[PDB]
Amino acid sequence: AVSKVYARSVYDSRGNPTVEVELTTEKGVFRSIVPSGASTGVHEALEMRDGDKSKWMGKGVLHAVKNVNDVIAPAFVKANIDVSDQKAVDDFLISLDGTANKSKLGANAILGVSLAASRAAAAEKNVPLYKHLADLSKSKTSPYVLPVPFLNVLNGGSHAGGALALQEFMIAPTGAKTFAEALRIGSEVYHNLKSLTKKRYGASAGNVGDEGGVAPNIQTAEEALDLIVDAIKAAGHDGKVKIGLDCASSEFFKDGKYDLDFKNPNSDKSKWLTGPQLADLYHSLMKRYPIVSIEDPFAEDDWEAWSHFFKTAGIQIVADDLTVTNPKRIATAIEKKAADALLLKVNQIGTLSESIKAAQDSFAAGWGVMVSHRSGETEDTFIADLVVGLRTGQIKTGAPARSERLAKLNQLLRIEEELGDNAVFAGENFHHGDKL
Amino acid sequence: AVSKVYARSVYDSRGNPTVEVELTTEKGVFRSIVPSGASTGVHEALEMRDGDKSKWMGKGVLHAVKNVNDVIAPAFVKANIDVSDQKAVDDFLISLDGTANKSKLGANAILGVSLAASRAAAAEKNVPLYKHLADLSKSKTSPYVLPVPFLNVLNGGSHAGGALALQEFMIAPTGAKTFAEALRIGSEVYHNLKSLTKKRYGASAGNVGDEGGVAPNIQTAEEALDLIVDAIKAAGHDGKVKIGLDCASSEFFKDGKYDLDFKNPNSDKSKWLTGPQLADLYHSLMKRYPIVSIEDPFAEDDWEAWSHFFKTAGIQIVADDLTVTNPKRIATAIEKKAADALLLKVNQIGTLSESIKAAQDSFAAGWGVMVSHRSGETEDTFIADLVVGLRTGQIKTGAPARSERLAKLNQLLRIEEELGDNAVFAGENFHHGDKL
Ligand SMILES: [Mn+2]
Ligand SMILES: [Mn+2]
Ligand SMILES: [Mn+2]
Ligand SMILES: [Mn+2]
Repeated sequence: AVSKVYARSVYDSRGNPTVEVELTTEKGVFRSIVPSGASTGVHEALEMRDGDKSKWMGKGVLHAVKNVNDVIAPAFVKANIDVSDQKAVDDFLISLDGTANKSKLGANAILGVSLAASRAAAAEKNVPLYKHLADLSKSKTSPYVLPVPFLNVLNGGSHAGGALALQEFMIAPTGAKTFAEALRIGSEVYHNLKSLTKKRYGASAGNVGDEGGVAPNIQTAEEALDLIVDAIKAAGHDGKVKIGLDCASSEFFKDGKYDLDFKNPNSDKSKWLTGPQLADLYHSLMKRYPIVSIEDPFAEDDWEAWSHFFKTAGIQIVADDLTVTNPKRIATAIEKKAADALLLKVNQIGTLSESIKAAQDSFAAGWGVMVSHRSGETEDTFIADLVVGLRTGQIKTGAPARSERLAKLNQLLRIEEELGDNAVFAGENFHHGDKL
Repeated sequence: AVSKVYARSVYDSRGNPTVEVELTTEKGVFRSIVPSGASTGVHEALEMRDGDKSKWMGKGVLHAVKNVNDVIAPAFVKANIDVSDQKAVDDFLISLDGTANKSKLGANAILGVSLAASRAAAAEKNVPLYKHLADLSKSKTSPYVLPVPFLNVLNGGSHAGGALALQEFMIAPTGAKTFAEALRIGSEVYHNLKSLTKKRYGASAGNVGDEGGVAPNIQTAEEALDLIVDAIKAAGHDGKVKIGLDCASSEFFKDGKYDLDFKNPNSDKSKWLTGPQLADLYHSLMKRYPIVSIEDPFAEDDWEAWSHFFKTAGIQIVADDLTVTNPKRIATAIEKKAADALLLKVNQIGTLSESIKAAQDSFAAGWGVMVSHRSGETEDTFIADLVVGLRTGQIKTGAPARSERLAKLNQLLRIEEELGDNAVFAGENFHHGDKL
């Protein structure tokens, strides 16, 4: 029986405020901290920030904390909602807000109460959290699937200062036989990556971006993929570790063309490339490197380049800014056959039922779901139980560095050991880990 | 009644393995993750690592996890120790090890069980953790003291690539009236610091070191302190925020001289300085900047430079590598009047009673105690309850970035709000927050 929903302001991996909600019931206090940070797409639940420039640079969430305390709680206490019924909870929160992108109370005020309730529901059913989330989404639980972690090792977009235009370079130990082995293989690769990084670029290049990867002054994509294969080669794991790229292409789409060299801004124009010319640079890279996932190859509204590259891509194609975890953008994405995996960011839709709901429609269309983090994360490991309950087989939770990252890798370590014989590692079936 | 002490290997802020111990009692499972990373001094409890170069670069702690599971637990279960009696616990762990620097079972195997037991003791007494730790050390609890956080904002030692030889540049909002205000003031300063950092040095300079600060290619100390006062000036908080330096001078002591320019290594020698010449460069800096704490001004065994600078320093002088949280090095440090504050790192002595014990002898000599983090931290917030139970008034827990950092700032937010009127903020009495 919820007796108190309360909220406070706390900080995120970037020293920026975020909302922390603790919900009380006859079994204790359950908490949740809302992730934050953006690259962000236009059709997503909206986050409420103070805007006062003389306090936290205008990013406090004091308001968002007021909506929780002042609006949601007294209302939520009086409803007498069964937290076990997550839809009841979320429908209640949506009802109270009444906008389509949650701009009334704020997607941060809403999410925090929506996730705290799922923890409380599990406390109460007496099953570990990943087990409830498995109940809520109706996933096989025979056995559970531990995911391949796509680890960010190197960054290059608006996030690094050389000419490199692709944003994230990720490694995936799909070759491993257990989660624990994938994580170990993954950090030996990373650690080597840093050493080579500091010899070649200088000690300055060893510093890390927000997600834990390094951001050396690299000039070409090839130049970056080569540093990662040397890093995989030196760690002694050639053939067991794969790559994944997040090109964040919306970033360099201009005039119907893609500028592989922005950051100028003496923008050479004639080297700019059409969907199809870029489609030829990705096939190049695909043949020379062990690339198995490409996230956002084309821009958020460039549907025909998506549909035309996917007809022959033969690899996993992820949509992040093209679908903004919006079930209405997912569905077009699906009728146009524009990709085959969705990046799910629960705070992009703002509620747990709506999240679980998107993965489900992505699954029924033959798609995969890479559960993912945000730029500004917290010590909350909610997404570890979530890639385990949805049984997706793959998770992007940063590099094996900065603990807002490792707080989730560590939780997958504990779940794996906990499940004993009841867990299989996705491995190479990362794509459809749900169908295993 | 402890019924099971068990351990597993988990990862640390740096992607390097560390020991996680969970202890069971009639009230649940209590856990602790051991911090790690070094700069490290010679007379301290020793950490046990595998040494196998084909696994985690030779840094696993599989062994350390075996000593816990295989040696400590079956022994610890059979003893039937009252966890409320922390000395009984720790004396038991010391007894089982029998070396002076814990090299028998490993200071990581020992610490993790020693801290998990204090959580369990508090569960059982039914008081929040900081309240127990206050019981164990006998500190006034009328009211409690929230600490001034020394935040790392800029790094320059073996940790950055320019000529700068001092290691840590820290800001301290002592001017604030609450903890929450100090943390906010602290992140607005930091965030400005990053902006100026990226204009002046390039986007590459915005990447962060291990503790969350930035490491720009800076050349002089002055050059660095000026960037921090411009950062304090722009954030709108001149006069409320102070500085602190960690010179890690052991790093550049060579032939009885200090090389302010190592990193050469065409080491100009003649510019090298004696204790007293360096004592004159710190007084310089002290008059031009709002410096209020200097950590390790001279090297770990250079006692006469310490004693001679402290007779006229007039600011807080912290010993980290000179005392290695060793009560026997503290005491000499005290008879020689070499400093006045101790950096306490619980894993440097390896047990909670021995830690609490060192702060106590530092306190009785008129000293202050800056409770501190390690280079490789985890999502464990144990040190937040500890600066609150010892009532020291000051804590070094990294910059307001990377959540292994913010996991502890966030916990001080929650304790502060929890204590209501029962907490005062150290502010400007950070030095002797214990005597307030
Ligand atoms: Mn983001
Ligand atoms: Mn993306
Ligand atoms: Mn260290
Ligand atoms: Mn130091």
